[PDB]
Amino acid sequence: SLKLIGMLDSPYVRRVAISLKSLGLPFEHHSLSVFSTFEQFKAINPVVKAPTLVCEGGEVLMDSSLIIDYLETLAGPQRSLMPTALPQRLRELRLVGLALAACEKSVQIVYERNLRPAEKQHGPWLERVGGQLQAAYGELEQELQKQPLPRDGSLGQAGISLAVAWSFSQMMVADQFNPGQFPAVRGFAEYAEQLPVFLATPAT
Amino acid sequence: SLKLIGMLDSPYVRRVAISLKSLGLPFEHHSLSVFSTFEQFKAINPVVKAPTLVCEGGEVLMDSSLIIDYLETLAGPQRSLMPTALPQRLRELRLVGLALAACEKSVQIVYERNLRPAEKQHGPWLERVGGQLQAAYGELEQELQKQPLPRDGSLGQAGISLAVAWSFSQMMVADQFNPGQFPAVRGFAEYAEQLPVFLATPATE
Ligand SMILES: [Cl-]
Ligand SMILES: [Cl-]
Ligand SMILES: [Cl-]
Repeated sequence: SLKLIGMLDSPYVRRVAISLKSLGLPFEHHSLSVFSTFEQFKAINPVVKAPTLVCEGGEVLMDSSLIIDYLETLAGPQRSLMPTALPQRLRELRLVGLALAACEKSVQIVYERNLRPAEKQHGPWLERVGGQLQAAYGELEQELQKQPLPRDGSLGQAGISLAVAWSFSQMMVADQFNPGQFPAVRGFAEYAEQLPVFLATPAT
Repeated sequence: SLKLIGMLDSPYVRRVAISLKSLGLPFEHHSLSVFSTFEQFKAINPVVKAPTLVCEGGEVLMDSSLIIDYLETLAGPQRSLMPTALPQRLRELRLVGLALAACEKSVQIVYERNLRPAEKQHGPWLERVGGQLQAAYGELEQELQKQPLPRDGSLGQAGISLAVAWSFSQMMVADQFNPGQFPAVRGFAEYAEQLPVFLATPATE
């Protein structure tokens, strides 16, 4: 009776949900916000971090990457969303890392703009993170141009993470981009969003 | 050959360094800051995140957990720092998660205090993170009280990450702790810091 705790509008929560489904692991989804339902969340995990995974035996896990590591173990080698071959796995880890970096910077911009008064915003911080955000997608765009991702309907962790990251960035920090930027990244993300597993796991 | 970019006073860089040594993988260390030497770091990894691992072929990786995943694969199954059986691996992942959570919150308090003018610091944000930080170590404490970590000379990822986290928190956010808090966590960390691999990888020079 796996249980995923968190809102799907969080890229970290969403990547775990889509990975769970792609891995073929049934679960219960509890949409609880770490902001609007702080106590209910704390009652499940006192650190109040989303996503939180409650295992069958009740063990509580956090950090999307560690949770997925667990799920990969639970699903077995054949179901893996990661390549096992070293060079291919290396490329996959770089793509996921860039996607997670994009998520991190996007969330940082959101937190800076929404968890403190406008008076307290720090221009230098926003500038720094915004540049890092642009860099993360730029690096991803370059990787995708070198070796496009398959569009056979199947998904790997890089594909899941990149698509979730892009959609999240466009929903929350769209002002950081010009319409035509990162065409390959946007292209894969919009293709992915039309896949059954993405349609069944809406961000909102 | 393998290069680790980043300063060891970062718990994320340090956990990778100790993991590298623990896996028996040789590497070169470039202690480069992401602040004063921002441009130098950007030339290596434009996203400018520490740690950054430059692979023997030149590929660039970031995020300590992903880097360690690559390293475990590179090292081989014989050298893993993680248990493979489900129950044991589950516990290990829970421990690593709590330690990473402590690192995250500790770093958030440091950034709120050190990267912005005093006038721009927001008390409610600090109060929130501070509570989460106390919660993380509280959970770790209960876990260790229930089932102590082995003290036999070798290390797992939970041990490495827990110790690196505790020491970092004491080094940069000491005001958040009283002497009597989290004795089991403090105890293992203090034990771990005296192990050869931790002594050979100091948080500061
Ligand atoms: Cl997470
Ligand atoms: Cl592509
Ligand atoms: Cl990291």
